[PDB]
Formats: sequence, C-alpha cells, structure tokens
Amino acid sequence: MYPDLKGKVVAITGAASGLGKAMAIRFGKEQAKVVINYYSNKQDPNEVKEEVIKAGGEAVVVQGDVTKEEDVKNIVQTAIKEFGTLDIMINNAGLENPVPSHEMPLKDWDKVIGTNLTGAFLGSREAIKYFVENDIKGNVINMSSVHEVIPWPLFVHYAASKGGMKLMTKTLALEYAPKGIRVNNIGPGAINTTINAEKFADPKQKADVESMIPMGYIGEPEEIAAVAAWLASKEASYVTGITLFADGGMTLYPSFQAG
Amino acid sequence: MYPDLKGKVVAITGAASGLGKAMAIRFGKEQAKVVINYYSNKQDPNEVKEEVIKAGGEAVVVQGDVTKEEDVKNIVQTAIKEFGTLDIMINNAGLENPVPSHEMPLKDWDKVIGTNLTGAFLGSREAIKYFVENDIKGNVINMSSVHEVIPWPLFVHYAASKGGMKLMTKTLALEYAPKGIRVNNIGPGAINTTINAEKFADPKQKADVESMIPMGYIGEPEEIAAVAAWLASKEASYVTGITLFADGGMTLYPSFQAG
Amino acid sequence: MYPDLKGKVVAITGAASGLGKAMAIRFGKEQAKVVINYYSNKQDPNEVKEEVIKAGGEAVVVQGDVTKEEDVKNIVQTAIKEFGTLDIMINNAGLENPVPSHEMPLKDWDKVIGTNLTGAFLGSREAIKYFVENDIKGNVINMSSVHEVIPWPLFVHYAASKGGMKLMTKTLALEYAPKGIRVNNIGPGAINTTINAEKFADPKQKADVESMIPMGYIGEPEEIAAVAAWLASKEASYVTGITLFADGGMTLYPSFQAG
Amino acid sequence: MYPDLKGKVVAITGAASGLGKAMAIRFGKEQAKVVINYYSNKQDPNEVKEEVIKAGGEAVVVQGDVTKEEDVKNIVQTAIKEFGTLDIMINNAGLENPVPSHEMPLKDWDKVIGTNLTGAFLGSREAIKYFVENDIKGNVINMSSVHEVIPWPLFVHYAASKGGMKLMTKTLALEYAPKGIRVNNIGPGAINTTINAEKFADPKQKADVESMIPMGYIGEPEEIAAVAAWLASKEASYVTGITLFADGGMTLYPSFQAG
Ligand SMILES: NC(=O)c1ccc[n+]([C@@H]2O[C@H](COP(=O)([O-])OP(=O)(O)OC[C@H]3O[C@@H](n4cnc5c(N)ncnc54)[C@H](O)[C@@H]3O)[C@@H](O)[C@H]2O)c1
Ligand SMILES: NC(=O)c1ccc[n+]([C@@H]2O[C@H](COP(=O)([O-])OP(=O)(O)OC[C@H]3O[C@@H](n4cnc5c(N)ncnc54)[C@H](O)[C@@H]3O)[C@@H](O)[C@H]2O)c1
Ligand SMILES: NC(=O)c1ccc[n+]([C@@H]2O[C@H](COP(=O)([O-])OP(=O)(O)OC[C@H]3O[C@@H](n4cnc5c(N)ncnc54)[C@H](O)[C@@H]3O)[C@@H](O)[C@H]2O)c1
Ligand SMILES: NC(=O)c1ccc[n+]([C@@H]2O[C@H](COP(=O)([O-])OP(=O)(O)OC[C@H]3O[C@@H](n4cnc5c(N)ncnc54)[C@H](O)[C@@H]3O)[C@@H](O)[C@H]2O)c1
Ligand SMILES: [Cl-]
Ligand SMILES: [Cl-]
Repeated sequence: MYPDLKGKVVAITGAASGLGKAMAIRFGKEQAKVVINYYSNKQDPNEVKEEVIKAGGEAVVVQGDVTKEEDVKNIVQTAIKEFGTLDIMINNAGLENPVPSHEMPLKDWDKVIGTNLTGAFLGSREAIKYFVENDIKGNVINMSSVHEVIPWPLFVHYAASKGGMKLMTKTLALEYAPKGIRVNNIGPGAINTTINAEKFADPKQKADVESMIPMGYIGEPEEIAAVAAWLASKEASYVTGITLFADGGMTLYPSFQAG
Repeated sequence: MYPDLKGKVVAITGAASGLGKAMAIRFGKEQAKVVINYYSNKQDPNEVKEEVIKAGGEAVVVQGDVTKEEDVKNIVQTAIKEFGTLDIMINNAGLENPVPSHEMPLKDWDKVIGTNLTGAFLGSREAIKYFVENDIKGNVINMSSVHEVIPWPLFVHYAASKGGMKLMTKTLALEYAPKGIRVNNIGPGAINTTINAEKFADPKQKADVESMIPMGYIGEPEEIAAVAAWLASKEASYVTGITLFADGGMTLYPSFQAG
Repeated sequence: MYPDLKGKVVAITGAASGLGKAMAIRFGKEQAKVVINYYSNKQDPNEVKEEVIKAGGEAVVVQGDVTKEEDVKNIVQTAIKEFGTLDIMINNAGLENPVPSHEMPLKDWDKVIGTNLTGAFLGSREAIKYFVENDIKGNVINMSSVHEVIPWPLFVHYAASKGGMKLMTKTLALEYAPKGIRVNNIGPGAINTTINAEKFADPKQKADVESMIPMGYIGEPEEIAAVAAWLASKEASYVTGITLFADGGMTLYPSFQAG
Repeated sequence: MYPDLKGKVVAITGAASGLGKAMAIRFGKEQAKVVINYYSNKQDPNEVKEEVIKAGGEAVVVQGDVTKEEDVKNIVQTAIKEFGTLDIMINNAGLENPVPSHEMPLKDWDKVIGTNLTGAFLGSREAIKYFVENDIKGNVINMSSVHEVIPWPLFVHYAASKGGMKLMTKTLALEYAPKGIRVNNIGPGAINTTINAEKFADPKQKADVESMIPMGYIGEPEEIAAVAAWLASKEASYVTGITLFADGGMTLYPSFQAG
C-alpha cells in the first residue's frame, strides 16, 4: 500500500505475539525487512518470521529483554548486520498486572515501569543514535495506550508508564525534528490479542469492555498494524510528536453517551 | 493507494483553493467522486474539477456559503443527486483576520465563528443525518488547526472557533460511534497554501514561521491531503474522535528546543 | 479569607441564580463590591444584593442580556459608575438544552453559542479594554464546564461553546499576561443549583449522576464560589490561562473505576 | 488563611530547600504540624524547623531518601509517632540534569525516574494506605512541572517522570475518590529557588527564561506554596485529579505571542 516502505528496515519489540506480531506481518505485506524481537521462551517467533516472509517481506528473529541495555543494542545491531541499516524502530513490548495502588509492591511497579517505559526509552535512544550518526531520516513508533490519558485504577504502574511514554515521545520528537526524525505514539483501546483471549472468553467481561467502547466492538490487531504502517510511511511526513488513538472512541468518555 | 476509497462520494467545503483543493485532487487520485463546494465564481472551481478527473476521479462543482443553512443542505443534496449517495463529508471552509482581542469587533468574531465552527456544525449535521437515515457507515473530517490547542493572540475568534470545533467533533464522534460513523479533526500547522503566499514571500516572515516549526519547513498541501485520505479510508477503521495534528511539531512547544 | 479582595470591584453575569449568586455572596464575605447582573425581572436580584450586603460586601444590581453588546458594555459601566473601577470580571451566564446533534436546530445552536461563548467573549473584551485603558492588573474568570474536555451527546452546542471558551480564555491569557491581567476558567462538574433540582429530585437520575462522580456526591455551589474567590485573589498571582476543574473527579473517566 | 488546616499534619519531601521549604513555612503560617523530610544534614533542616515554628506551626525533621522504600515508610511513621496522625502528604523531592536524549545514560534515567516518579508513587502509596486503614479523608499533593505537558529536550528523563506522575496522580485520585481522599498535582513554571540562583545570576539566562514567561517574571517560591495550601484545604473540597499550573503562562505557548 505504501510504496516507500518497500525495502525499509523495521525492528519491532514484543513481535512474537499480539500487536507486535500483527505489525510484523503488515510490514511484511509492505515488503519491508523486519527484525522480530521476542523475549519469552514460549512464543514461536519463527512462525511469525514465516508469516512475514509469506506476506512479501524479509525477517530475522532475535531474542532480547528490553530492560537490558545490551539486549536493546543487539536488536539494533541485528538490523545493521542482517539488512545493512535501520529505518523504523517500534517499541511495543509491554505488560500489566492488577493490584490496589495502596498495596502495589515496588517490585511490580518497577517491572512495569522498566518494561513499558524504560524499555521504550532504550529502544528509542539506540535507534535515534543510529539515525543521527548515519544521517537517516528515521522513524520511531512507541506503543502506548488509551491509558496515557485514561487513568487506570489497579494499574497505576501501567498508567504511569504510558503517561511517561507520552512525554518521552514528545520530547524526542521535539529534540530530533530538525534532523527529520519523527517520533510518535499509537494509543490502542481494547484489542483482541491472544494475551486478552482469557479475559474476553468470559462473556461478561467481553460485554463490559464492549460497553466502554462507543463503536461497540473490540478492535482487531490489524486495525493497529494499519496505523503503524501509515505513521512509518512518508504519507505521515509532517506528523511528529503525536499520539494517534485507535480506540473505537474510548478516550471520548463512554459514561457520557446519551443511551 | 486506498482501494476502498474508489467510487466513494466525498463532499468538500472550501474546495476551490488551498487545502480543500489539495484534498479534492488527492481524492481524485484515490478514484473517488468529489463534490467541490466553492464560494465565489472568481475561484475557478472547474479547474479543480478537471484536475480531480485528470488524477483519476469524478467531480462536480456547487456554489455555497457554509454560513447559510440552505446552502449547506444543498451541498449534501448535490452529492446525492449527482452521484447517488454520500460517504465522506469534509468541512474545510474557514477564514481568519488579526485584531487585538480587546478591540475585536463583534462582526469579525461572528463571521469567524459562523464560518469556521457553525459552518462545520451544519455540514456535519447534514452529512450525519443522511448517514443515519440510510444506514451508511459514513465519515466526517473537520479541518481544525494547531490553534485548537495553541492559543492565538490577535486571532481570539479563530482560536475559539477551533477549540469549539474540537469538542463538537468529539461529541459527534461519541454520539454516532454506535452507528459506525466516524468523526475526526485534522490539525495542520503552517502550510504553504496560496492564501499564505504573500506572507511567505517576505523572507523575514517565512524565516520567523520556520523558526516555530521543529521539523524546520512549512508543510505542503499534499501532506495534509494525505492525512484526509487515510482518515477517510478503512485503514482508520478504529479511529474516531481524534485530532490528527500534522504540524512539523508546532504543538510540541518550539520555544523549549535545546538549540 | 483573602484580605486583598476587600474593596475590589467584581462584576458577575448570571448572578441572580445558582453559581453566579453563590459567587456574589462569597465575594460579599470577602468584603468586595459586587455588580450583580441579572437577566429577567422574574428573578429576584435584590435578594442576592441583600445577601451580599449581609455577608459583608457592597452590591448593585443591573439587568442585562449578554447576547447584546450594549448590555455587556453597560455591565462594565455600572461597575465604573457605582464603584469607581472594575477589578474582576466573571462571565458566568449560560444555558443548555438536549437535542440529538443530527436533529439540533440552528436556532438552538445559535442561542447556546451566543449566550455561553459570545457572551463571555463580549464580557472579557469589555473588561480587558477597561483594564488596558486604565493600567489595571485585572482578573477575568470564565465559567466553563467539565464539557470543555468531556464530550456531551445531545449537547453538542454546549460542548462546542465551552471548548471554544477554553481557547478564548487561553488566547486572552497569553495576549494580556504581559500587562499583569490574568484570565482563567473554572470547570464545574455536577453542582446542586436550583436549575438542576428537577433532575436530582428524581432519585434514579440523582443516583445515575452520582455514579459518574468518583467522589460520590453532587457538589454544592459554595464549592465553586471557593474556586472563584481563590483565582481572583493574589494567592493565584502566578496562575493564568488555566482551567481549574472542580468536578469530584468526573474528568478522570468514571467508567474506568475498579468498582 | 485556611482555618481547617490548623492542627493538620502535613509531611513534605525535599522540605529542606526551595519549594519544599517554602511549603513547610506556609503550612506553618496555617498553624499546621509539619514533618520536614530532608536528604542530607549538609542541608540545615533545623533552620527550616525553626522558621516553621516562627511562622506559627509545629515541626519535626526526618532524614530520608525517597528512592528507599523503608525511608518513605519512616516519613509517614514519623508523622504518626510525633503528631498522632497524617492528614496531607506532599511528594516534592526531585532532580534533573541535561543530556542529549540519544546519549542519555540509563543510570541518569533511572535516578530521575526513581526520585521524581517512583519516589512520589511510594509516598502517595504509604500515605493513602494510612488514610484507608484509619478512615482519614486525607490529601496528597504531588509536585510536578510544566514538563508534564511541555516536552523538554535534554531532559527526557524528567519529562517522562512528570508525564508519568500526572497519570499516577489521576489514577490514585480516581481509585480513592470514593473514600474522600483527594490527589492533585501542582505544575510550576520557572521559580526562583536557590538551586536556580546560579543560572538566574547570569543576566542573559535570566532574560532568556523571562522571554518564555508571558507574565514576564520568574515566580517566587511563596507563589507555589500558596497553591499547595489551597489544594490541601477544604476550599478545594471538590477538586481532585487535577494539575494546577502556576507558571506565569508558560503552558500557553510563548512563541505564539502577538509580538
Ligand atoms: N491489546 C490491547 O488491548 C492493548 C491496549 C493498549 C495497549 N497495548 C499495548 O500494546 C503492546 C502489545 O500488547 P499486546 O496486546 O500485543 O500483548 P502481548 O502481551 O502479546 O504483547 C507484549 C509482548 O511484549 C513481550 N515482552 C514483555 N516483556 C518483555 C521484555 N522485557 N523484553 C522483550 N519483550 C517483552 C511479551 O513477551 C509479548 O510478546 C503493549 O505495549 C501493550 O501495553 C495493548
Ligand atoms: N494553510 C494553513 O496553514 C492552515 C493552517 C491551519 C488550518 N488551516 C485551515 O484549513 C482550511 C483551509 O485553509 P487554506 O489554507 O486552504 O486557506 P483558504 O483561505 O484558501 O481556504 C479557505 C476556503 O474556504 C472558503 N470559504 C470561506 N468562507 C466561506 C463560506 N462562508 N462559505 C464557503 N466557503 C467559504 C474560501 O473561499 C476558501 O476557498 C481552513 O479551515 C483553515 O482555517 C489552514
Ligand atoms: N450547575 C452545574 O452543574 C454546572 C456545571 C457546569 C457548568 N455550569 C455553568 O455555570 C454557569 C451558571 O449555571 P448555573 O448552574 O448556575 O445555572 P442557572 O441557570 O441558575 O444560571 C445561569 C444564569 O444565566 C442567566 N442567563 C441566561 N441567559 C442569559 C443571557 N442571555 N444574558 C444574561 N444572563 C443570562 C440565567 O438567567 C441564570 O441566572 C453556566 O455558564 C453553566 O453552563 C453549571
Ligand atoms: N524551581 C523550579 O523552577 C521548579 C519548576 C518546576 C518543578 N520543580 C520541582 O519542584 C520540586 C522542588 O525543586 P526545587 O526548585 O525546590 O529544587 P531543589 O533541588 O532545591 O529541591 C529538591 C529537593 O529534593 C531533595 N531530594 C533530591 N533527591 C532526593 C531523594 N532521593 N530523597 C529525598 N530528597 C531528595 C533535594 O535534596 C532538595 O531538598 C522538584 O520536584 C522539582 O522538579 C521546580
Ligand atoms: Cl467515562
Ligand atoms: Cl512555544
């Protein structure tokens, strides 16, 4: 769809599941060269690699923990070694777990801040360093959430991580705009990824979540991958420092509907 | 680029010049059917019509003042009569003029509010009425500005109009999301349209404006038309109630750059 | 409470009822001189006058329609003629009525925009004109709503009016900050004014509204008057261009509570 | 000024210098009981204690590093042991240092996130735990910055910390609103604290900073302490989850002044 994406090198964290996988596959359809970062020793990244290739792209897989500086550096080095360059960095890895805030252990707080915010900082830092050193008008996409604006009781760590990611993104966007490097967030609402399959298998929880979505349906991963492909492309040439919410209207305050 | 736009009917206000013209031409490239609303016969809407057709689309022209309810209704009726339906409504007409706020005449305030905000309300209202009556999962795009968030001394009317347009858009998006009707704003920064050509011909004013744009350049109309085409397409299927800023980073507070 | 408010001249629109009346009385407690604007001779402005005086202030009453330029000018002139100066202008008059947006008559749109937004523009304009001409470090407070950020299906006019008021306020604040004139909004949530007494008399509607308020109660007018007194005082000396929300948490997205 | 603050117990982090010291002294003027947390005895916390007492309050001092969980717990325990209860928690400790973002060391990122965001989380968590366990309608104030909204090149860690603090605050406010616990941020612009004395001693840097402030002057610490006293008081009874900016108009985009 986006001719300028053909042959571009895109690295994606958390790419063996969910939104990261859908983005990898979509970038394959755009004939990009994808670096599939995976963490967990339970995910089948090679299957994603095969789907990327089948869709029309190239792909390499690389294990790495985004909370480890050396692993993030190695993601970027994998792009350089396999494909010659890096054009697009997508920091997508993330996690959450519910705890009443006054009972929230510091270990849980640290893990969520570390993965969701610090991990995106490290990936952004390493990609931008490469872009600046090589005069590449590169692109960074940080996967945020409606919860960079919507508070989230029981998930104070997650909300803080994404609120932080917003200002991290905006700062990097301002700082590197003169070099033609764009940095943007995507803010998904509720999306039907495999991590959510348990929750949405319970018809009551599925219905409750749907009741908070004005458009009335839980989104599909492809609807988020569409946003990433567009933002990375030259169609979005004048767009930097934004959060593009793709949420079926969640951020519009669903409690205030007429009906 | 967006196969689903082929044969879609899009009506655009203020389409004989500047961003509206660029959007008409881009929708032509997408093989859409364009209703070109124009304000004055001196504007040469037929030239825009021919460029839409040359780009690969179909087009008709219709004169109309968006401050007149009957004229707005007639824009929508023109789509129905000439092409059989309406799929996308783009409320783009606008104007501005500088006056110190404490000296701003009510006539100037009324003209800007009436054209920029009330005009978009009427167009949105008439399009959505049609969509609801005919079960069309239609789309409304309202042309806003960075000045829905960035204050604008000497242009208090314009800032108010776009701040108002933001909440109008979000309200309509929330209200009609359950019917699959999406409503979004575009927020351009400084764009090199013909209306601005005088200002930017003065190298001092051009340099001053460029100094407020982190990306360092004034955008081209095609960079805004790109946003409209995407938002109107099914690529943006899960996106409603947003403002998509395309501003080279203006909303990131250019005074706070490091250098 | 605020010693610097003693003897200050404050004009308040919509001061014969609800929040405007509460503000008049609070400014009386602060020993200010209050111009009580009222709309209709069916209202009892003299009762408000007596309560202001009993609370410790001075007060005069003046009829005026904020949709009439001459009446707004006369409100300001009343302050000057009766008390010698104007220090604080509070644009508080407002109204709303529910209609589905696709059915909203232009007459209803115009009345709400005219009263809520244009009326506040005129009052702000006339107050600031006086401040600038007489080197007064004056203060403007515009009564907004949570609905300058929260969309409001059935009330698209009201939401637009307050979204517009936000950018109007911020523009005036930026424009006149160098002269030491501060301009701010207050954003109330649900407040127990007599205009709402119908709705809240129905225990079901009272409970429904309370379910959207995290703090669990509908606010009292005095809780808004407290905000006005503070913003007008020198305690808020470094505060300009803000919206101070007093909403029991409504803007925090009540649909996302844990319980 | 605020009678309800008399005898309230307020704990303040970073209270041996700058804004924290000014807040301690202001709460003294309100006849509160102040727990002055300090970081190093190279600061002179006993001098602050004496100033609090001289202003009209009571005070104790307690050393503590807000990056150490047990030190934060001990601040709250100090309030309980010395004064019998805790009513107000003010998380004010913070730091910043400039580094180009692509060169920002993880150690610097971690120290700023840890102090500025995690430290405020721990203080908020411990105070709210105490409030919930003892049915106290307590109050938390988190010291943020204009940089929870204004991006800050060279200070990506600081901006992320305050953007995160915003969503942390809003989450806690939503979560604990039903128990009558309020949680709010203050967002100072440039304030003449001793840490800034060197910078503002350079007339060029002072003038440059002033040029970014619409009101045209750098604020004094007392102007921030005024905001804290108000927010903590029952005057702000219906105010929760907000950020109250006190910035002389910085967040209004100073580059867009009329000129
Ligand atoms: N699905 C949704 O509804 C939704 C909504 C809003 C935001 N998000 C965000 O989208 C992103 C993807 O979420 P998802 O729904 O696909 O769920 P997911 O859990 O499938 O995706 C997260 C991925 O990150 C990986 N990961 C976790 N810790 C890691 C680490 N330290 N290093 C490297 N990889 C690590 C996980 O193994 C997983 O593959 C996350 O940032 C999440 O916060 C998702
Ligand atoms: N160009 C920019 O830098 C810029 C930046 C931000 C926002 N905008 C917005 O984009 C839109 C297009 O602006 P542009 O730059 O192309 O300038 P423009 O002045 O060429 O376009 C405005 C168009 O609206 C038409 N119009 C005005 N009043 C009308 C009325 N009452 N009825 C019908 N048509 C009417 C004009 O004739 C003109 O064709 C406007 O809403 C403007 O506020 C432009
Ligand atoms: N009560 C709430 O819950 C609430 C919430 C958010 C915002 N507000 C805002 O607070 C303000 C006051 O509302 P209220 O709740 O006290 O209700 P209200 O109806 O008692 O007060 C509005 C006042 O404005 C006056 N008014 C109306 N049209 C006028 C005109 N053209 N010229 C002059 N005066 C006119 C009315 O006569 C009335 O005295 C309004 O701007 C309203 O939008 C109220
Ligand atoms: N002064 C300004 O212009 C300004 C502007 C916006 C925000 N702020 C914020 O206001 C707060 C106060 O800053 P200030 O201007 O008073 O400067 P400051 O440096 O004098 O105050 C910070 C205080 O926090 C203490 N502190 C630092 N790390 C700590 C730790 N780990 N544990 C405990 N205490 C620790 C310091 O010792 C100091 O007393 C900070 O959070 C700062 O980010 C200040
Ligand atoms: Cl909600
Ligand atoms: Cl700026």
